[PDB]
Amino acid sequence: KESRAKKFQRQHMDSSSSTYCNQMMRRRNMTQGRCKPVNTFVHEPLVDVQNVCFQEKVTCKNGQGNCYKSNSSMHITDCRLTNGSRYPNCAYRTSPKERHIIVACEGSPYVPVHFDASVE
Amino acid sequence: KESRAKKFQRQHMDSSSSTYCNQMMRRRNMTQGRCKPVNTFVHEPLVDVQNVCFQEKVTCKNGQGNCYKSNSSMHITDCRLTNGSRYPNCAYRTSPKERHIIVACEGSPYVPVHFDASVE
Ligand code: NA
Repeated sequence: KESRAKKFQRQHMDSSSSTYCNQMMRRRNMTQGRCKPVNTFVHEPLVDVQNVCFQEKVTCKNGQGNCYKSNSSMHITDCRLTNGSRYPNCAYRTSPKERHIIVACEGSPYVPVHFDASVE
Repeated sequence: KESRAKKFQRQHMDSSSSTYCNQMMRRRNMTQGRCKPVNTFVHEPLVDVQNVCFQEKVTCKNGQGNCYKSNSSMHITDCRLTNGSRYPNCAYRTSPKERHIIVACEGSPYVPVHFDASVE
């Protein structure tokens, strides 16, 4: 009753991750008052990301503040607003990647406070 | 009232991926009667995976049938059962990766029917 092809779908396909940005940009309030054009989410334990503040210091994109690059590449997702989107209708392409992340850190305790960029 | 650090958490952290395999292995029935020890899920449009049947032919892992390797590397997730797990409680480590996928295809229409392996 279950075809080989359907069973391959059931066992190895999950294209639904495509829905992730639309869901999360909204849930996390980056579509209040404006559609945030780009955003990156990091899928790692908080602690691991926090530790980056004590890894390789580098120059922030704009030359301002103190930035740090992850020793390891990390799982992230880039969300990009579609060209067609107009507030209050915010749709996003979801792009999973493995990349080193660059964060800006400050304060006491010294912790991440901006996502600067990612890198191959 | 929202600290810069909390805002970074809200805008760029999502550590919840670590439970993906536990959820999906269950939802897709690979924890009925047994804990399936390993499994891979592909996060790409179905169509893009189907098109692999028309990309580079290669030898299947066990030398049997017709297998094909993706031109591009694709977003996937490997699930590995933990050594401690015992049916009916199946816990999995979730490992996102970018890899070329190798599928076996057959039939008319010619479509994927087994996940053979992945490759760097
Ligand atoms: Na699809």
